[PDB]
Amino acid sequence: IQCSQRMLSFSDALLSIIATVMILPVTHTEISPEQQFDRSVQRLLATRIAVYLMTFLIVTVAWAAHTRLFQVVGKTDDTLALLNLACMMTITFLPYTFSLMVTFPDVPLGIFLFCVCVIAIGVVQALIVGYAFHFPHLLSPQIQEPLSKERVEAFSDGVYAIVATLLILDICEDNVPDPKDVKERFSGSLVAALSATGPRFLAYFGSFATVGLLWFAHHSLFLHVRKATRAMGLLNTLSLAFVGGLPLAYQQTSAFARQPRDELERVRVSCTIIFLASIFQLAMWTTALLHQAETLQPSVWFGGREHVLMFAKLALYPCASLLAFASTCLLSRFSVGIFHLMQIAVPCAFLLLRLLVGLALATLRVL
Amino acid sequence: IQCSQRMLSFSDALLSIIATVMILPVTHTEISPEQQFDRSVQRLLATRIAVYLMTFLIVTVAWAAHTRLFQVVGKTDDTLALLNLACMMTITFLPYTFSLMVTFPDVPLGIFLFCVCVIAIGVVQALIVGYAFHFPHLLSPQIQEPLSKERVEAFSDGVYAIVATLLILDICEDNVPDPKDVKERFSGSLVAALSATGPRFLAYFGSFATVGLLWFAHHSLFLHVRKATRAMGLLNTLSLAFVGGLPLAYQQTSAFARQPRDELERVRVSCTIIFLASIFQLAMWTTALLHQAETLQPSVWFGGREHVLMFAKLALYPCASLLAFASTCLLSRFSVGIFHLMQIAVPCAFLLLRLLVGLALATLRVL
Ligand SMILES: [K+]
Ligand SMILES: [K+]
Ligand SMILES: [K+]
Ligand SMILES: [K+]
Ligand SMILES: [K+]
Ligand SMILES: [K+]
Ligand SMILES: [K+]
Ligand SMILES: [K+]
Repeated sequence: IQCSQRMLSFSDALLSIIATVMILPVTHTEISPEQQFDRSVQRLLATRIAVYLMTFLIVTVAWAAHTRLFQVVGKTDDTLALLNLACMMTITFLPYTFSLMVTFPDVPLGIFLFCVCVIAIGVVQALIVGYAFHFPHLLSPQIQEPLSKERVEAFSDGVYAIVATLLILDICEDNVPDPKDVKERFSGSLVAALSATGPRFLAYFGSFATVGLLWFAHHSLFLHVRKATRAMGLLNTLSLAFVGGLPLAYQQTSAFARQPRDELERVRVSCTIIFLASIFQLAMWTTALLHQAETLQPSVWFGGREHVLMFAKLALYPCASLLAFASTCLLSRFSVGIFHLMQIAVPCAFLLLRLLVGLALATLRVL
Repeated sequence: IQCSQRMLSFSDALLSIIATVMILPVTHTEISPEQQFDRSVQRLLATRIAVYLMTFLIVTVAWAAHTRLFQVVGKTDDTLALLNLACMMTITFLPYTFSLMVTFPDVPLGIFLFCVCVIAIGVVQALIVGYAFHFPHLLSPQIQEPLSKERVEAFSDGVYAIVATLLILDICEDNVPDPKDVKERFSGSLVAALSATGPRFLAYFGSFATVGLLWFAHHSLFLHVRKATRAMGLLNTLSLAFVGGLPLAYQQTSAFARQPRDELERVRVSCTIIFLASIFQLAMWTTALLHQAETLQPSVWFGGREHVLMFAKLALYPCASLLAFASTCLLSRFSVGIFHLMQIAVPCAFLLLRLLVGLALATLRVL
């Protein structure tokens, strides 16, 4: 009989990979230069987005069920590890089957495959439960609503890492100049061929910075969380789902724009995605504040030392996104520059957040 | 001031993603149907393999340094988390710069970029050290050879998950039938279009099973490890590097073969990769046995309860690979069938390993 922590961490990593499988088609969608094709291209992209959102949810539900199952099976053994591997393997087919079901609505085989995968997941989990109850010493002591904060943190960390490294993975695969290309299409200059790839690196820069800072806020919040809840888990799931869309937004804000309005609308979309990703972290914090006695450490309670700093940390990005979005409507001519200035400023504000909070508190105290 | 466990887990996940970036070009290499191109294609593939092996090592070294740095910085704070994010960002560019250096040997800019990335990593880590020494309370208590088993386990888990899900990621991106294709090239049968994708799913099946069982052996070993060492870390790095090549081997053993000798040689390669991945886990165990008093729990000491079972668990796959490799030379006509029978048997042996070990021990006792 063994401790289950490493096995559950491995399962969380696998589930995080599977939950994000359908983002690659979205980011690998090519921004066509011909605007006349837009109507078609958009129709594809939106669909690819919708599927991504559904899959991430469905897998999340499975993950949640897993998190509950092994709250009832505390200690693991060899048989349970092998069975959990089987369960992970079954879960890995959910995205493909759902994608096939949506791609072939009128073919009854797609729904059959998806339902059979769901049934197989259920069967393996029931086998795990039966095995653990046949050997009672593998059950949790209380067996012989809250979600395990451990699993939430691990799953979120995996999702954040994948989303932060998506664009660098794509660059490392696709954008190493061909030695022959550097000759004819760049007159032998590796400098020029690399410079012709600047926009993609700027996109990776922006995406990694934003995802890392959102992870930083999430990490700061869950460092103070005594107990996670189902509502908090749902809000975290929504936040991660919208975090997945940040690399796309940053790709679109570095591409070439024939018309300024395209730049403006891409900025709008980017700010909207950032706001959606961050407002649900803030909602997580606010919902936890409803039951701070049970969910939060005293430090972040109302009147605590770290309450205001935590609120500022979790409300920074939403406020910045809202300000940029409002500028796009009221200060259009400067909106793109404001967006870039925000991309530079927000990391600096996170760096100097404590001093800024103290300064604001003192200023309001004297005022 | 904060506990550093979640930040280090996040860093391990990022580093595991970066260490495996250069495997995607290897697995995305297309098995050409024209044998006359082989000489060229092989030359590419081997090169893509070599780079993958170098990058995985270089990143590993960085990871190792990281693991040491935060053995000296025990507790973290906001500034250190942001600095660690900067360090991760710097590390993410090592694969691209090394690939560019190897792709353009005669251009001095590639070596310059790679060296500058290394220098930037060093600079950020020195900044972390200086900050932690300016605030002594962030240092480890012993500051105010062994590698952290925590980091080794997390890094290995991430690598294993990525390698296990590579092929399903590729399938989910590429191999959902086009609705138009199902019409003309398959006469409207979704069943037939899915069946024409069977080999890839068999490859994923095989790869996931093998990677999961290797992870199972690694997990069983490190459940009994009191202290990890530098030599053990090097052997684990080698094992993970050769684990990365299993999806390729399983792709090659499901592709079409005009000549039986191609099948035989692909089987040889697959068995060799499995043997290389597993023999280093066994070497890890054997090296730990040199200092069991310091590195291992009593259960797995010589004469302990779990010594023989652990040895069998870590020597199963190497023995099976060796047997299949020998069959390919002595029982060529049956070698492919023996390979498939082994792919079925090894999971069953892991499932019934305890009973088989007991049976063998009793049989030798009576004999
Ligand atoms: K973890
Ligand atoms: K992960
Ligand atoms: K990926
Ligand atoms: K971990
Ligand atoms: K991982
Ligand atoms: K991962
Ligand atoms: K990954
Ligand atoms: K990947």
